[PDB]
This record gives sequence, C-alpha cells and structure tokens, in this order.
Amino acid sequence: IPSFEECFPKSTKEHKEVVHEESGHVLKVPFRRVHLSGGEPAFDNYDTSGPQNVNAHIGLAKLRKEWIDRREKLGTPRYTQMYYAKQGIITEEMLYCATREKLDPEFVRSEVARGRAIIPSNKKHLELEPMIVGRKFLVKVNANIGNSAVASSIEEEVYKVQWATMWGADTIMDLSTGRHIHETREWILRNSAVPVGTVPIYQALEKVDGIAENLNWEVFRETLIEQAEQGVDYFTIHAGVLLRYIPLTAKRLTGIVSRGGSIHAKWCLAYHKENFAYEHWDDILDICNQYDVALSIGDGLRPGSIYDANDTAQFAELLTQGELTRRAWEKDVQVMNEGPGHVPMHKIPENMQKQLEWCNEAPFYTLGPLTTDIAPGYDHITSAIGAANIGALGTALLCYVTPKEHLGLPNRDDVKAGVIAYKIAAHAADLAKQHPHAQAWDDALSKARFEFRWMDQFALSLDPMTAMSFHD
Amino acid sequence: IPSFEECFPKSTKEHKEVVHEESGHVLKVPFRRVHLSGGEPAFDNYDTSGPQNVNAHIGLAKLRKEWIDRREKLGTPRYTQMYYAKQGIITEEMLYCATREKLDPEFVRSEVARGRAIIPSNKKHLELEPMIVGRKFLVKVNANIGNSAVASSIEEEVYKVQWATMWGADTIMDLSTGRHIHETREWILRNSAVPVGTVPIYQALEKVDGIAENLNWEVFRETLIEQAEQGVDYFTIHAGVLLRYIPLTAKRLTGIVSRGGSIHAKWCLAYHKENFAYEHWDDILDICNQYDVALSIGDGLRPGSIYDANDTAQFAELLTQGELTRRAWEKDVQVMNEGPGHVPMHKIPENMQKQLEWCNEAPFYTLGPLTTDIAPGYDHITSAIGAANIGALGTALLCYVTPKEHLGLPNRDDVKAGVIAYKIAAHAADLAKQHPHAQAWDDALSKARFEFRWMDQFALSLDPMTAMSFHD
Ligand SMILES: [Co+2]
Ligand SMILES: [Co+2]
Repeated sequence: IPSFEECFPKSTKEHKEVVHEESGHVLKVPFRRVHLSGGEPAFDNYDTSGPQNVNAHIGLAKLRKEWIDRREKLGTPRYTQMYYAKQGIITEEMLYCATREKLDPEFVRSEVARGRAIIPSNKKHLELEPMIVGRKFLVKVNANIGNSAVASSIEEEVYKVQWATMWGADTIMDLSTGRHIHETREWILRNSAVPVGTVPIYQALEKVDGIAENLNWEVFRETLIEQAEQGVDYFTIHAGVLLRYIPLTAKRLTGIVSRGGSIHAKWCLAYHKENFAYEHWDDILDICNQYDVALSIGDGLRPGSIYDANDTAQFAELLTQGELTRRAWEKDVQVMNEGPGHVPMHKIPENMQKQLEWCNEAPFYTLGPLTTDIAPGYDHITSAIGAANIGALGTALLCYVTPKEHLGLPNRDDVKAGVIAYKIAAHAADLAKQHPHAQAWDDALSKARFEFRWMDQFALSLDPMTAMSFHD
Repeated sequence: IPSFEECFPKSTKEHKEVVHEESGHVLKVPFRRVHLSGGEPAFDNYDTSGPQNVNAHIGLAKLRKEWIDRREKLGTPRYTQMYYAKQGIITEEMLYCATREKLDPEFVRSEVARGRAIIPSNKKHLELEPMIVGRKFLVKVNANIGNSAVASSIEEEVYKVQWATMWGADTIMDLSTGRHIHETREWILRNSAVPVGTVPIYQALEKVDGIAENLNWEVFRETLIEQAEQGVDYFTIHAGVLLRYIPLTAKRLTGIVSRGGSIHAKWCLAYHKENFAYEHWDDILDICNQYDVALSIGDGLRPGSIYDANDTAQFAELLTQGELTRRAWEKDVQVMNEGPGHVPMHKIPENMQKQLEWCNEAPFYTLGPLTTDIAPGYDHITSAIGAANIGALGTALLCYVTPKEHLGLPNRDDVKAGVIAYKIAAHAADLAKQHPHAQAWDDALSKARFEFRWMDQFALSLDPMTAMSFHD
C-alpha cells in the first residue's frame, strides 16, 4: 500500500485557512503543494485525498459539526444549500468551495441559488470536505465502489475510497448490493472526505428480496430516509422512466442498459402503472430538504450502444428530467441530471444543447460518453474522448469508466487507470473552456520538461511514479 | 510470439479478387473475416497485417512487379499516381485502394488527381499492398519504429513492423539513426506490406558524422536518391522551416521540439542562409516523380507544449507548407502536410480550418494532438482525445503516441497500447464523419453484447484476447 508521499513525491498536504464572517468559524481548505527545484515557485493543486492514516474504526474528524449545530440553533424551515443561497446567506460550505475553486463566495452563492451548481452536502455527513459541481467550476470526476467478489473487511472497504480519491476522484458512489448494504455504507460515510452518492432503488430491491414487482413507494420511502440519516449526499433516482416511454425502447439494439432504469421499467410493465418515484416526487422533495440530499435525476433510458444514441426514448426522458428539475427547485432541492452513455462524437453537441435548454442549465453528469463500441478492454479510452468533449461543452461531473467496463469487476489497477483517464478528460475540458488558471499546470510541467528538471516534471504529473518508472 | 490466429480468434485472412480492366492484372485485396455464431453473417474488416509466416531472409512476394514492369514498357515521363490520375488513368494501385475502401475507382482517381488523397507507393516497394490516405477515406494510423537500446537481428527488426500492423497500423516510419541505417531499412522494406516513410535529414546528418553545420543540399540530395532506390514511400522534409521563421520561436515555452526542425534551424542559424530543402524544392520534385515518393511536408515548428499551440511560428510554417504543396502538384508529386503537436481542444478547429484553406485540402497528418501536458505516462490517452477530434474534422493520417512519449523507448506492450488507442481515435472519427458502413462494426459488437454471444463480442473487438482475459 503506497502512502500519499509515495504516490506524490515532493508534494505536501496543506490547508488554506479562511474565516466564515457570519459565524466566525475557521475553515481549513485542503490543497496539495508540489515543491520544485531551480528557483521555481511551489505549485499548488486541488486535493481530494482527504485526511491520511486515520483509523477506520474511529472515522474521520467531524469537521462540519459546529456549522450544522449553529444552523440548527438558529432554526430554519429547510436545510439545503439552495435554500440558504436564495435567502442571501453565504454558508461555510459555500465559502469552503469558493476558496477551493479560487472564486468569489458571492459567485458560488449565485450559482447555487440559480440551480446551475450544487454542493452535495447532507448535514449528516459531518466528515465531508465541501466541493461544488457546476459548469462554472472545475470539471469533477466520480468513481464507483461496490461489492468485491469476496466480502471485504472495514479496512478493505474504506481503502476503495482512499485509493480512488488519492488519484483524483471528486465524488464516490456506493453501488453495493447484498445483505450488508447498511453496515458497509456506514464504514464508507464515516471515512469519506468526499461526497458519497447512492442509487437507493438498489437497496429497496434488496429489502423485497430481489423481486422488482414487490417494490412500491412505501419501501422506497423508507429506504430514502434510512440512507439520508446515514449521510448520503446525493440519490440517483430514475423518476423519468415513465410508463409511456418504455415502448419507445422497442426498436433499440441494446434496450434498457441502466440497472435502475431496468428495475423501474419491470415494475411499470408488470402493473401498467406510472413510475412510483415520479408519482411521489413531491414526497421525495420533503425528505431531501430536511437533510440536504441532492437529487441526481437518473437517465434510466440512457443509450447502451452507438446505434441507440440520441433516440426518441432518450430525449423523452430528458424532457421529463427538466420538469422534475424545475419542480425540485420549487422546494429548494439541489439537482443535477444524469446523461449518456454511448454516443458518437458528432451526436455529442445535440446532447448538451438539449440538456442546457430543457433542464435550465442544471449541472449535467455523464457516463463518458463512449464514442465507439469496438474496443471492450479499453473503454476508459473510448469514453475519455467523449467525456473530454462533453465536458468542454459544459458537463459538470464525469462518471468514470475503467478498462473492465462491459467485462468484469475492476481491481485497484483498473480503478487507478479509470480515475487517471478521467482526470485527463476533466482537465482537458477545463483548458478548452479557458477556465481561469487551468493552463498554469500544463505550463509548469512543460517548463520543467524544457529545462530538464526531470524530478519536477514527474512531481507535477497526475501519476508521478508511473512517469518516473517509465523514464528509468 | 502470438500468431495471427492467437491475436484474432475466429478471424481468417481473406482476399477479394478484382481485375484491373486496362491491364488484365488480377489483384488480391486483403481483408479479415470474423466468423460469428447464432446465424449472424460473418463480419469483414480492414486488414493491414500482411502475409504471415514469411521468412525475413527471403522477404515478401513482389506483388506489384507486373504492374510496374508494364508501365515501364508502355513508357511514361513521370511515375506518380498523381500523374497517372491527371491523365485519366485508373492504375492497379487506385483500383486496389478503391476495393479496400469499398468505393468507386473513379472516385479514387479523382481524389488523387485533385491532391486531396495520396497513395504512397514507390515503384521500388514491390511488396506493398496499396492503401490510400485522404479525408474522403478511412482515417489511417502511422506507427514509428527505430533503434532498440540493443542492436536488433533481422527477425527482431522485421517483428517491429509485423507487431504494429497486427494491431492496425496503416503505415510505418523507420526513424532509425546510427551506423546501420541502410541495411536495416532494406530488411524493413522487403518485409513490409504497408507504406514505409522516413525523415531523410536523419541519415544525411549521420553521413556528416552528426555535425548539422556540415549538412548541405548535395549530401541531402544523395540521401534522397539512396532512400528512393530502396523503396521508401514517403519523405518527411522540413522545407517550411525558413530562416526568418526561427526568431518567431524566441518567446516559446518549449521552443523547437521537432528533431528535423531543430537540425534545419541549427544549420540556418549557423550560416544565416535559407533552408536548403526549401531552396532546392524543385530538385527534390525531380527525384520524387521518377520513383513516386510522396512528400510529407514537415512541421518543424510544431508546438511542443499547450502554451505554444497555434502561435505565430506554427502558422507561418503552415502558410509555406501550402506554397510547397501547390508547387509539388505542378510537377505531379503527391503531397501530405504534417501538423501538431500539443494543442488544447478549443484550438483544434482553427488548425483544421487554416490547413484546409491554406494547403488546398491536401491530406493532413498529425501527431495527436496532445490535449494536455499534465500526464506523461498516459500521452496515448491525452493525444487520443486530440487525434479523434482533429480526425473528426478531416485529418487523414494520425501518427500514434505511446505511453512512453516524453519518457523513454516503447516496448512491445507500449507499441500495442499506442496502436490500439489510435485505432480507437481513427474509428471514432470515421463514425463522427458518418463514413459509409463504419457503424456496422459497432452494431455487430453491440448486438453480440445484447445477445450474450461473448465469444463473438471478443472476436469483433480491436483486441480480442484482452477482452476475453478481462472477462475471465
Ligand atoms: Co455500456
Ligand atoms: Co511532445
């Protein structure tokens, strides 16, 4: 197991201290400082790796405790960052994100209030170092964790999060299934400095012993509350998989590939009844605004092959995603929308155009997209092309794809390969959008390259030990 | 050493037979047939792998001999595919390419005559299976070979070409330096079914014992003729590195990174004299049209960092590339133009716009471009993004980049990784351009995926054994 120091030679973990004016709380916003030679100034980069060498049985420091306690004592009807933003309040979370992004706190407040950025930050996830997702900010990367072929210990489970974030993952989704979902998710949350998302229909399905037909709103509702209480920061909910959209998939090549979308479709077809998450959307909003769980409105009809890209079914769901987004905003619930999928490069622009218009610029969250189907074993590359392109056009969060996509479960090498490919795509998108100061990273490395400061070049890279070993 | 059968289980090498009407010569155009299950028709793909299990000491069959002999007996003032095309003649080479691309022979003739496509096919490379490079055809991939840290045997040298083409390389460049350049290039040419390019200034530099100041037109001229006699199909010549463009690089971050560009710049600065390849362009054309060597007009001022992308120096050279292209066409010499380099995604469109206009749609040949500098060790990915994008916009030949770029020499794993990444980029570009029948490949694999025909899925992929091993 490599340490932070072994993964990033010449780097130190640092914190920028700022004071939240309104409360007097002192925030310590993390960054990584790369120490350089030859009189070059040290280079400061973003850091999601979190506190190091913390005993998993104890869990991370509850850094947000005093923030949450103060807001509870003041009293408030809703607990979401959007609610606070619309009241004109700059929270600790907003100031923390502003500092982390090197932007103005008012700008962060504005973006959150208008629904164009979200800060996934359940009040029960006290261990979280706040981060922001939105087109006006750095492009972010999500990594998924789940069941290992063999049951994991607590150290092994937590290491999945520590490993993905070491390489740059900005959020995690815990997609675990099986008999120990609650317990392992507790281990993850108490030991995660990054936001943690889930797809709650997975656990609800397990509560009814794998029988989709026995799902209903009530067991879904109970599952949502259970997960919110633990601290889950966002829920993927496929509320746009409407009964009347299911037949639109009949002429597809790969059908419905989304697991959550498949579950909802099966239930809807069994009873010829409308999607129960859609029907109970308002009730879901009531849950979310007591905790601040952000809603990641799923795309259950995402295309699973190039043939199916941008079809009638996909865009029918996108339209409903927009409706659900505006409805959530009425109750001050933070929203992002999930997107494709497999999409060839010439069809990527249409995806962004329609999402920006139909969903009122809510942040977009894509899986890739994969730009070709021909290379299983290399879908981190086929999708990095798509992710970089759709990111350049405004996509705010990129769900990673590993070389094992379509084939099997990812090992640690696979996870690292996936995160690195996605950090490349995300930064290439930052450059393409001319995001402030993004090119400074490239310039520092290229300067080291020109001047034969090899150690500096390696230290500045996304994966220093690979560069160093390849050179040696 | 894996065989063709081990690299591509369920595939066979086949040939499509067509008759060249004018001569009566029978052509056998190669393809790979993937045999599928469940009543699916076999899927036919492009194949550059060439004849298998041929003794390197004997060399490949001289398949073009009767074509070249007949044209010599008829008599002709020039020997280039462009000259023949402008005379209204459809050659064996044109018919072979048309068959290989599933397009009309007249269309191929038209594209070559107008300078919008080239068929690199030196009359002395009799072993060559003809292929075409141009925006209207499949996007092609070049792989580079050169010196191993330790001197190679003939089998070892030839294996570099056999390996790169097995994975899909469409052309090779032999970039060897040192004391045995002529001999090893002979081994390569007599054993290569794909076009082979060189950068002749490298060998000319070796003839003057590594002293750039002792280069001149005369030793360059001798080097060109030597290489043309062996069968080299195209020459990279940096004739656009003009004396007055050198100072335009003074404010760059990484300066002149092209090795050939650096050599010419050093010579020009030493004497304050104009580039001797530029000055003797007409004389170079006289050489090329007796053999049909295509000219790949170099970009010696290509940008070597994101900071330097699309600068005044780069575009000054591009303008001259256009002048040299039109001049070559006057003498019926086939031309492509070389391009960047390191270019961030938002600057890619300008590159294609200017090249298409200033160089009269001559085929473009890029190295990537790399879309970010931050990930040495992964520049096959940073550049695959750029290559796919610039390919989608019309770039005809993509020079590959391996994970060892900027770091060291590529081993066989590195070469394979590079070729696969570039076949992905090239095919993603084919899809983006809506190239006829390109999506059929994706559709076949995705159909196998939907139907759980695992072996078929693997057999249809770019790298079947990786997919199969990852699944198992
Ligand atoms: Co998929
Ligand atoms: Co470079």
